[PDB]
Amino acid sequence: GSTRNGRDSEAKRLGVKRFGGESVLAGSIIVRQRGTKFHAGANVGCGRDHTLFAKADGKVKFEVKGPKNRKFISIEAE
Amino acid sequence: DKKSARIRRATRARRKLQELGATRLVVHRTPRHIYAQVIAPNGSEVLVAASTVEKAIAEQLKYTGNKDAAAAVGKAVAERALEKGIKDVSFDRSGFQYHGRVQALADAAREAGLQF
Amino acid sequence: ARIAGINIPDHKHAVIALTSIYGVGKTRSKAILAAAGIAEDVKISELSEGQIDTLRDEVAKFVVEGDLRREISMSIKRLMDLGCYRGLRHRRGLPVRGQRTKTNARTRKGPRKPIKK
Amino acid sequence: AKLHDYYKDEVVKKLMTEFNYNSVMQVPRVEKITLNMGVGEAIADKKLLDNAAADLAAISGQKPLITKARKSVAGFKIRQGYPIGCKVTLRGERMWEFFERLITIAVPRIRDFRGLSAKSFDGRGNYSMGVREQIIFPEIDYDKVDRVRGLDITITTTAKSDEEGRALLAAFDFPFR
Amino acid sequence: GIREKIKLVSSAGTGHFYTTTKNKRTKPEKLELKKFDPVVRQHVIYKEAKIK
Amino acid sequence: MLQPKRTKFRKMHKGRNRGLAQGTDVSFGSFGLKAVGRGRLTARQIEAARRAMTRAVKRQGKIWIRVFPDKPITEKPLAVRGKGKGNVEYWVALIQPGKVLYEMDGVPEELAREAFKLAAAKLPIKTTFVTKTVM
RNA sequence: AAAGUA
RNA sequence: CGCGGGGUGGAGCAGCCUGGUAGCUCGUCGGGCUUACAACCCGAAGGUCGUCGGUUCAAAUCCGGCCCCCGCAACCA
RNA sequence: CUCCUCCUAAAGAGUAACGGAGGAGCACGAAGGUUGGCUAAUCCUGGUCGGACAUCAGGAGGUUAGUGCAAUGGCAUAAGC
Ligand SMILES: [K+]
Ligand SMILES: [K+]
Ligand SMILES: [K+]
Ligand SMILES: [K+]
Ligand SMILES: [K+]
Ligand SMILES: [Mg+2]
Ligand SMILES: [Mg+2]
Ligand SMILES: [Mg+2]
Ligand SMILES: [Mg+2]
Ligand SMILES: [Mg+2]
Ligand SMILES: [Mg+2]
Ligand SMILES: [Mg+2]
Ligand SMILES: [Mg+2]
Ligand SMILES: [Mg+2]
Ligand SMILES: [Mg+2]
Ligand SMILES: [Mg+2]
Ligand SMILES: [Mg+2]
Ligand SMILES: [Mg+2]
Repeated sequence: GSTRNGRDSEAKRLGVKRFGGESVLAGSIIVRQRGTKFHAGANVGCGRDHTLFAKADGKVKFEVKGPKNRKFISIEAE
Repeated sequence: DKKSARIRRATRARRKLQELGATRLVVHRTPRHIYAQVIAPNGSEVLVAASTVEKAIAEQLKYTGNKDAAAAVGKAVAERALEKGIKDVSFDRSGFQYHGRVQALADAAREAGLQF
Repeated sequence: ARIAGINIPDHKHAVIALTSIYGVGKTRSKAILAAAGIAEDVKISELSEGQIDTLRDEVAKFVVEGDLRREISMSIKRLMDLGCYRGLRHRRGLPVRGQRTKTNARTRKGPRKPIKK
Repeated sequence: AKLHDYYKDEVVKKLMTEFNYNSVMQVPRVEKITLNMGVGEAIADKKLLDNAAADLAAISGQKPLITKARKSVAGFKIRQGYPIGCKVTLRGERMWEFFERLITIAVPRIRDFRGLSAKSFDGRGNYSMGVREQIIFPEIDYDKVDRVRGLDITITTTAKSDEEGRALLAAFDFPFR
Repeated sequence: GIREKIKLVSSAGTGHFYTTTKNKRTKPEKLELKKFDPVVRQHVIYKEAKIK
Repeated sequence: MLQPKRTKFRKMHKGRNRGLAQGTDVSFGSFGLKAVGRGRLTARQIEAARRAMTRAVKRQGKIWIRVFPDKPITEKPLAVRGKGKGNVEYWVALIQPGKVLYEMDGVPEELAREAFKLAAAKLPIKTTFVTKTVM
C-alpha cells in the first residue's frame, strides 16, 4: 500500500528577532507574526504582513496595556 | 446606549491622535450646552477650556445650546489658547458628526486663529 | 355594493346579486326586495345608498354568512359527538340520508380509490 | 392627532389611577406601529412584490421598505439577499392617524369579525394581529385588486407587561373579545 | 485561469502602458482609469487594449 | 466493549505513560478496585473484569467503571515490511498507580472483596481493594 | 399484407 | 492486498461528470377486442438512488469511511 | 516529485521517515483607496397565507457569528456589515 499524507510547507522563520532591552536602528524588524499577537506601540510600525518594526533608534520594550491585557512593543528613545 | 455608541465612534480617531502625539481640541455637545478643551499630548492635562456653563460666556447668549453659542465657545477657546501660545491643535469631534454646532465651533476657532 | 360583510356584484339585477350572500337564495332575495320596495330587475349599480342601507337591515333580519356557518358546523359537530347513526356517517364520510353505497355515493366518498395489490 | 390628544388628555390619568404610578413618565406609551407583508411568492414573479408594496403604501400613506432574506433557506428556495417582504414603520402623527383609521373603520369591516384576541401579546406589552384581506382598508379599491393580500400589524408599546399593554390598548376602546 | 492579460494605454500619446488582467466574460466593457504617465509626468486617462 | 463513538483523529502517537494517577478516591460507590501498577487496559480486559464482577454480585448493587479506553492502538499485518502507519486494531486506557478502576455500592464488603478479586484476576496490572474515606 | 391455441 | 470500475421502480439498462425530485424497455394493475386465451388497443401506478458520516441554505450527484460485485495485478531469485 | 497550513518539533530559529491530517496551480475595477455609519450566531414569545426553517415585533444571548477558497495566527479602534 501507500499513504495519502507526506506533504508540508517550508518553515517561515517567524518569531521575535529583537528581545526586550536590545538597542535597534530605525527599520529593524522586532517580531514576525501571523496577525497581531503583539501590537504596535510608540515608535513601532505594523507592516502589511503584521511585522512590527522600529520607526526610531532606541531600545525594545514589551508591555501589557489596555482593557484587553494586550501585548504591545514600543521603542524607548536612547 | 447612545453614549457607548458615540465613544466607540470616537475611539479610532482618538487613538490615531495619541499615536501622532498631537495636542487635542476636544469638543463635547449636549442638548443644552457645548464644551471645548485643549488637552496636552499625554491626554491627562488640560491646557485651556471654554464652555457655555461659564458665566462670562453664557451671560452674552440668548440660549446656550445652539450654533451661536457654539461659535462663541469656539472663539473663546481659540483666544485663550492663543493667549497661552499654542496655535497648533487637532480637532477631536468625539464621535459627533462634523456638522451644525460642532462645525460652527470649529469654524469659529479657525477664524479666531487656531491652526487645524 | 357591500352587504353583510361581503361585496355583491354591481352589473347584475338586485335579485340575482343578493343570492351571493351565504344563507340567501332566490326566495329570500325576493322577499328582501319586496320588503325594501325595490324592483327585482334593477341593477344595484344604479341604486342610491339610501336603498343599500334599507337592504342591509333586512338582510340582518336573517341569519347569514358567519353566523349560519357556525350554526351548521355546530349542528354537525353535535351529531358527531353524540355518536348517533348520523354522527357516525358524518365521521366516516359516508352518505347520511340512507343512499346506496354499493355503487355511486361518489359525492360523499370523493374520487375513486383503486385497491393496492 | 385626535387619538394623540385623547391619549394625553384622558388615558394618562386613567392609567395613573389604575396602576398607581408615581411619575407620568411611567405611563405606557404607543411607541410605534409596524406593518409587514411576507411576500414569499415574489421569487417567481417580483412584480407581485411591487403590487404588495403599492398596496402597503396606499394603506399607510408611506413608502414601504423592501426586506430581503437574512440567510439562504433550502425549504423555501430562497437565497440570502432575496427580496421577500415589505414593511412600513409608523411613528408620531402618521401612527396616530393610522391607529384611528384601523380602530374605527378597518377593524369593523373584518369578515365575520367578533373581536380581537386578548392573548396576542408577546409577554412585554406589545400587540400583534393579522389582517387576512387588505380590502378592509378603504384606501384599497375592491375593483382594482389583482390578488387578495394580508398583512401583520404590530403595535410596539413602552409598557412593561401584558396587563399594562392591554390596559393601554383598551383605554383607546380597542375591540377586544 | 480564465482572466486574460490586457494593457492600459496612455491617452497622452506617449506610448506608455500599464498591464493587468481582466475577466472578459463577465465584464466585456472596456476598462478606463486615470493613472500616472511618467513620460508627461501627469495623471491622465488610460484605456484598455490588447496585451501583445 | 467500550470505545469512543467518534474521534477527531483515527490514529495516535505511541506516547509514554509516566506519572501518578488522577482520580484516586472512591467517588461514587463505597468500595473500589485501585491500580498499584502501571500499564495499559484493553477494552476486552475491562469488559472481562466487568463481567466477572457483575456475575459475582448476582447483578445486585451498583457498579461504576472509572476508566474508558480512548486510545487507539494500531498494528501492522503479518508479512508486511514503513509504508505508513498500521491499522487501528483495539482501544486501551492508560493506567498509572493510584487509579481507581471500578467502584461498587449496595453490597456487603466481603462480597465486594470477593467480586473484585475475581475481576482482578482478568487484569494485566496489580491492584488493591480500597474503601471510601470521609476526607 | 398480417388470423396462434382450446 | 494493490490499481480501476460500479451498486438507482419487480428484471435489464439511462441520468451521476458539472449540487436544485430520476427516465426507457419488459413486467404489474384496471378497461377494451374474443366463445375463451394469446397477440393487439386504451388508461394508471410503482423507487427520496447500496449503508453510514462530512461539506453545503440545499447531496442520487462532491468528499471520507464500511459492505457486496466485476476486471486487471499479486513478480526475480 | 513544486507551493501553502497544522502536528511530530524536546516553551527562540531550524529539525527526518513510503510519519499523522488537510489544501493551491486562483478570484476581485471592486471583493482595491478613503470618508461617514453599523454589529453577529442561536433560541424563546406574539404575528395573514407561513408550515421545523421566509418577512415583522420584543426578549434572552454576547461572537457560540463573519472573513471570496485549507488550516493556523489574528480581527470590535473591527481585518466583519
Ligand atoms: K343504504
Ligand atoms: K352502476
Ligand atoms: K415593551
Ligand atoms: K514547534
Ligand atoms: K472601497
Ligand atoms: Mg508550517
Ligand atoms: Mg346565497
Ligand atoms: Mg512527551
Ligand atoms: Mg496524565
Ligand atoms: Mg400452447
Ligand atoms: Mg524477467
Ligand atoms: Mg520552535
Ligand atoms: Mg527548544
Ligand atoms: Mg540537523
Ligand atoms: Mg537531516
Ligand atoms: Mg518530512
Ligand atoms: Mg493534492
Ligand atoms: Mg470606517
